[PDB]
Amino acid sequence: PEPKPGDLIEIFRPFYRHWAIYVGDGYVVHLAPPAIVKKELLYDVAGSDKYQVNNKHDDKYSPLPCSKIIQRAEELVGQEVLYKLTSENCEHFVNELRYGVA
Repeated sequence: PEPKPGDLIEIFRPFYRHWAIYVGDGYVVHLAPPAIVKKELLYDVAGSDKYQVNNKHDDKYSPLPCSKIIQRAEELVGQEVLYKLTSENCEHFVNELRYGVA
């Protein structure tokens, strides 16, 4: 089914996981290569790969208000991130947006 705005998206690319954050209307915000923060269609980001909503830490952490998640995510679009791209970094990025820093 369709993700809700603010949902973390776990993308099962062959031999590595990619993370994105759903921001609504078919769009995810995520770290990609030219690292740049991008707003793209989930359809394009997923591609032919399997993916799932994984609001992993909702059991133990409060997600931020969803309006804050989307606002913040979309604020960063266009910005380079000084750290490189691994699943852990992409995951920490989408986690920072959903839950805050901590």
